[PDB]
Amino acid sequence: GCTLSAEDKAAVERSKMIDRNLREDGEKAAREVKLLLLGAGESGKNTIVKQMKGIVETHFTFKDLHFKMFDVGAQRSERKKWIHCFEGVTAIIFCVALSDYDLVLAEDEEMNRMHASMKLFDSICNNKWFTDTSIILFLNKKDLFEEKIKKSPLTICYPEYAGSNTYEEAAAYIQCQFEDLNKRKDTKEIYTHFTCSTDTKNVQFVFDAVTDVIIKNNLKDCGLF
Amino acid sequence: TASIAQARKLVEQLKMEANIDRIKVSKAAADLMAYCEAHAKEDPLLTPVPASENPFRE
Amino acid sequence: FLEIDKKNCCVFRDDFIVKVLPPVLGLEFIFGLLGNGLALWIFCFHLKSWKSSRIFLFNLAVADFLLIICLPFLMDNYVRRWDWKFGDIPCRLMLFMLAMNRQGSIIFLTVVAVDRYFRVVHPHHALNKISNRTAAIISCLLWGITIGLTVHLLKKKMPIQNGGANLCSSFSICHTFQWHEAMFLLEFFLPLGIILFCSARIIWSLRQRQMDRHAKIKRAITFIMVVAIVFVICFLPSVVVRIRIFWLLHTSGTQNCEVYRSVDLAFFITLSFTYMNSMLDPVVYYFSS
Amino acid sequence: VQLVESGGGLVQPGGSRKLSCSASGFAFSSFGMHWVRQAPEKGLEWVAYISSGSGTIYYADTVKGRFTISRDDPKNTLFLQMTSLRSEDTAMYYCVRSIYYYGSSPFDFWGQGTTLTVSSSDIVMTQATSSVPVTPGESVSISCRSSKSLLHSNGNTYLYWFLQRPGQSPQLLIYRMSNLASGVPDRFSGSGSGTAFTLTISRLEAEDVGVYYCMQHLEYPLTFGAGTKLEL
Amino acid sequence: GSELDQLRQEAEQLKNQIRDARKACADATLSQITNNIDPVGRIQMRTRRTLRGHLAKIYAMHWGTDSRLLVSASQDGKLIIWDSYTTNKVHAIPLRSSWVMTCAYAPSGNYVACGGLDNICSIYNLKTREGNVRVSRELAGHTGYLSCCRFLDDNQIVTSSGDTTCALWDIETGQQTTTFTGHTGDVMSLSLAPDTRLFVSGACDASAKLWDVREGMCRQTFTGHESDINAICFFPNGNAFATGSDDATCRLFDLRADQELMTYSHDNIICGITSVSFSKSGRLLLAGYDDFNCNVWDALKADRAGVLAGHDNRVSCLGVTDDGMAVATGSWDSFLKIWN
Ligand SMILES: CC(C)(Cc1nc(-c2ccc(O)cn2)no1)C(=O)NC1=C(C(=O)O)CCCC1
Repeated sequence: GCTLSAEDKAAVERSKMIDRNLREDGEKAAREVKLLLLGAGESGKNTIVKQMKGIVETHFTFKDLHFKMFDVGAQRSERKKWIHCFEGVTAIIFCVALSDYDLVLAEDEEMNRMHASMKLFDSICNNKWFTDTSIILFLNKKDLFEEKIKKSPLTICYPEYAGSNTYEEAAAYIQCQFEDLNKRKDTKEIYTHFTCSTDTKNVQFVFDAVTDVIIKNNLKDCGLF
Repeated sequence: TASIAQARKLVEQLKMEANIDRIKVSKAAADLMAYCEAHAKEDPLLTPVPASENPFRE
Repeated sequence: FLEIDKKNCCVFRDDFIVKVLPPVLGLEFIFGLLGNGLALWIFCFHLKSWKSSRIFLFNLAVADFLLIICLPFLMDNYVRRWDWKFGDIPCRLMLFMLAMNRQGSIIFLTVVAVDRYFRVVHPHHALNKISNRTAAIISCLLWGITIGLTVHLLKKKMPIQNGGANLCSSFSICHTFQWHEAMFLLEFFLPLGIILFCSARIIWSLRQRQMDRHAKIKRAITFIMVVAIVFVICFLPSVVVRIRIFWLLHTSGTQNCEVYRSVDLAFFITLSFTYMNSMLDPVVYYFSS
Repeated sequence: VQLVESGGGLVQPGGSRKLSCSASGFAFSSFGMHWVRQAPEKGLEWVAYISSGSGTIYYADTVKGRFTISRDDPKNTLFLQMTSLRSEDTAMYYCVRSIYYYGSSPFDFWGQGTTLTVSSSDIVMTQATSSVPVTPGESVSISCRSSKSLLHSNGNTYLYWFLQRPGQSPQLLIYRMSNLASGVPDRFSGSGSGTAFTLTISRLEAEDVGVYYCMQHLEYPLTFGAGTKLEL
Repeated sequence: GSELDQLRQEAEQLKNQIRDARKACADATLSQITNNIDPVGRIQMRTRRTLRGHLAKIYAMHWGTDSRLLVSASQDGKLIIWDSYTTNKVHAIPLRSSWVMTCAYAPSGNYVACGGLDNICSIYNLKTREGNVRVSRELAGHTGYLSCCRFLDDNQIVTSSGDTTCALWDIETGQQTTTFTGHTGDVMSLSLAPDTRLFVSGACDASAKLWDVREGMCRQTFTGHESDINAICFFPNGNAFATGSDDATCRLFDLRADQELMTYSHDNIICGITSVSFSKSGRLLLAGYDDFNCNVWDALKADRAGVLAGHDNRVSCLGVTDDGMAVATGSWDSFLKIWN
């Protein structure tokens, strides 16, 4: 104070105003929810994105809460070098359309799309940067699945399965074989939901899941945990 | 012929990275060491600059 | 037994105080001192988090570590049968450190509950993201009320000397309304209501949303009932006895104080349950969570 | 960039008047503002300072409690308010912008100011010479002095040189007694030491004639010298 | 068929020939020559300044030319220009894409460059007339994430991307005048020579390449690391460079005799390197590991001479001044620190 010229004091003042603007900016960034979106391709990722409304971004609001979706479909790069940038997100949203077992991807006629989706979900679910991160599993395009299943039992992709080939037992079995992939079971929860392309709920579901995650985080902040 | 053309481009690059001169390792080590010795006075962090001439003094 | 302070009082310095109270209080001293000292050591050097809820808990520890070091002089007061041989200056310090570090245990015990009522029933509320600079403004603006209510017991010639040798005490039977008895009644009746309301809604909201299936979300509900069970045990006895004191004092006057001989023996027992609370809080709140 | 200033005129000695400059073409809300006053056929004198964020305010010792500066960032407009006007308040007023950070160049743009007429310790800087005759094509030198050392301990030397060509407003020429402002040729230079300094010009040109001024900025108040004219 | 087989074979014995030719030029080792000189003592350096104000992870910092200013980049969405002496805040610049991986400071002091995970490189103008910092250029054209950027002069810039390509750009022109192709894996870093004539780049295929700005050609290819390459930089003399990798190892490569010079690794370290930098005389090498702390090794003897242990998370960026006055470290705990 006593050693500073008349020009140094103005510089200190400028630095202080910059400090206050940084602090005010960084607080509004903590009233928004981060959701990272993944899928196996045309697994209904695009259709859920159009349902809710380089690296792609999306923003939406619903009952006074701000959600951000970070779509990384087109990056096509080595995923291990850019995945930790999302280490602190709220949730992951993973899309797979459940009528896509008979129709195989162009890459292979034998290895089906369901096996690739299983590989993707298994690889994401045990990532070292997501040990405390919840996952919302959407299962898409359900109406077509009965038409595809009645022509051939699930034995094509589920040969070790036995069932009368109704929608309920088939879809339920698919969901089981999906949620059994988790390896945490104590610091992670998986929320599964069956839906068609069109919907009137895919938005409430994510609201509920993130409300649960937030309340648990709060109770952990208490130490009541 | 596209595959053999790509192999042709790769072997061209191989041709033109085998047309360079080589020196010894001892000479390069000596050069590095000599440059290090000759500048052992203008660097504050190596030879601790006395606290009377440093603008980061606490 | 009658005696004359500024008022008409009938203290009963009697026996059986001398043979039980000091051994009771020694263990409470050596355990409360230890527990709150370790809690303070944890929060001073080994807690880098420093978020808004661990600074509403450090203050509880500093408030109920102070009403522990206040004990040994009381053991020496009781051992030698009500002789206050430490002069006038400590008869302000000690009678201020008792009446301040007890209300300040209750106050910081009753914020660590309203804090959770919001972290569960009303989450995403702005109050859940207050800074730890706007919280150590009300963790210092709350010591203000305690001090500003316990000052007017420093400006008195407190050591009362008569035929009885130097009682240092302001709890005594009388007939004049001392509004520092209402500050006993209120200080127990309001925090209990708040704590019960908060814990009730916490538990009833944490199952209407069906979170009531996870293994480690039950230990929290049990630990929310544990703290509220040890708040009636430690305090209600000494309260109801004092309602009985006023009941007798209104049914009959301060004429033949023989009546009170038994009940005043009870108070200085039921008061020792209040010193209990300061030595099992570093567990129910600090390690067992 | 421009600072169009208005508010002047003729005033009875007992009265109030306001002077407002409107800033267009830059980020006005990051710039400390000053008022600097010049008297008819005399030198000039500093008036007042208001910084970025309305934190620090400074007045000249002769204007204390009778002038009032004010700022408006939502519309980029700055005012000065006067209530007591003795006969020695007839002058013109130039509002200057400046910005302070490491490497900045304060007193960079100057504006045009307005003319107000009225019905009829401190460091000292003096320019002994009043006019140096010269013909184009050779060196010219002007010298200024201070009452003490202006080299602050941090390393700077808050001495400024700046020019007023006949019939217009000033513009910075040298800031911190060694550095050359943006937009002026390398014909100019400035040297000095301790308390004695010299502005210098190598090649004279028909645009180089003017009245030259020195200022210090070490502490408050800001103090000028006299006006050193050049003639062809 | 036969043509494909014979051409792949020919590529193979040419690779064998190049390997044999770099083996045939070695007759000594660096350590044998250098073990005699007296070692520098314990490098006791204390935090003389602590810059705080970022609210998230920090990835990039770059020193100014005068050795008094510097710039830094974090996920908050901010670039910051600092005053190292008075700990003031000179400039604070917003960004459009929060996901940034690199920034650089112009050798004159008029511009800065930022980019990452968006396939763009943005150029901002510091010394403007208007008083603010504004975006001057949006270089576009890569198909991966941008990993590094460096200014050549006030008009030329060189970028490396995750789509396995490097490129040279002309800021006024707005288009690539040279593309450098040949990396299999993603390219993660690059460094410019002292005289701006050649630059090295290191990639995810455990190799680095030397490039000719004028010729746009891969003159040398360097191998030897077991895993990815995270950071690279030249020696100040301009005839060597230092590589930091993801297998808990640092390495030195020569240019004239393109071999392995020295390896810096300790068994107690099993984590990854994020940055390297050199001393004013090139006697000390600073490496930022993600075991939360920085290491100061002898860039000449492959020993350990000091530790900078003042950070509580991953050490991402690191830098040294043009005169040697200080070093600066950033980290994922959002704190910058100056050591003297
Ligand atoms: C001073 C006190 C506590 C009675 C008292 N306290 C207040 C008061 C009023 C308002 C308020 O907010 C807080 N305190 N008014 O009277 C008292 O006689 N205490 C005694 C003991 C004890 O309390 O442990 C041990 C044995 C000797 C008697």
